Amino acid sequence: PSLLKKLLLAPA
Amino acid sequence: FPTLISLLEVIEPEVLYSGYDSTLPDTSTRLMSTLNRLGGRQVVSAVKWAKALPGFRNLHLDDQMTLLQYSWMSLMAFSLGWRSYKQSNGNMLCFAPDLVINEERMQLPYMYDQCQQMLKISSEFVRLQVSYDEYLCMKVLLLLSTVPKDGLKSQAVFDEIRMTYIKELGKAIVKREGNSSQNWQRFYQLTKLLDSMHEMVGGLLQFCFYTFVNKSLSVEFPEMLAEIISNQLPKFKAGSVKPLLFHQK
Ligand SMILES: C[C@]12CCC(=O)C=C1CC[C@@H]1[C@@H]2[C@@H](O)C[C@@]2(C)[C@H]1CC[C@]2(O)C(=O)CO
Repeated sequence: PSLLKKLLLAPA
Repeated sequence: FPTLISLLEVIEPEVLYSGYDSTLPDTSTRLMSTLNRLGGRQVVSAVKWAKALPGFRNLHLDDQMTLLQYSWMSLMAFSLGWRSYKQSNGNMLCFAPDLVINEERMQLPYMYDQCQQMLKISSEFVRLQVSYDEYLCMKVLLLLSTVPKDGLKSQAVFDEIRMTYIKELGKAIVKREGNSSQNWQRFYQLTKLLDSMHEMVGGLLQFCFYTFVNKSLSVEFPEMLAEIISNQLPKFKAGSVKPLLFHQK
């Protein structure tokens, strides 16, 4: 749940 | 028919402003903390760019994370070189439209050497008169130029993407020149530049590592950048990372 992983999986 | 180069142009993010706070003691510590806050936001922009980069999403998620964590400083310094080339012909460090640093202000403690190193990268854009399309293709290749010695989880996909953008660099060169006499010479020069980026950024990364670990320097880092460095730094210092070079070292 790192911030980078979250961003890679996020929609936009 | 749409082309890869036209897509690289359309997905390139707009330049960020710092929001700089000129109303304070221009200390070395505050400037470095300001630069790291800008850097963290630029890395967020670069992650969104990578998600839009044709082919990148085909990589295993773990490889996507590895490549971004390993190459972020190369991407940031290369783009800084480009802005400083276009906005000042390599004379000033153009971090953002509201944060332009001339080398008199680089006299601040711990600032002289790193600013000389950043200026050297910009000076290569000036020397070679790099075109925008050449820059965009080279920047993709930097995202794809530092890998674990033990390999990636989706190696075959990675090999294909990298070869695709090597070809695209060749196409950008052919477009830059309504002729033929210099195409190979130009490809040689630009791949020599790519190879040289590993060493040209190495001092910047080592300095960043030291300010990250040495908390008594009181330099602040934003959250996602701190997470990235905390993962990248042990791998680099342990010698588990290798650059992908075009030419004999
Ligand atoms: C990404 C960054 C900020 C945004 C930008 O346009 C270009 C760069 C590349 C050089 C980076 C810089 C900042 O982050 C501060 C850094 C890391 C510097 C290298 C050494 C540095 O000054 C420090 O290590 C300060 O802690």
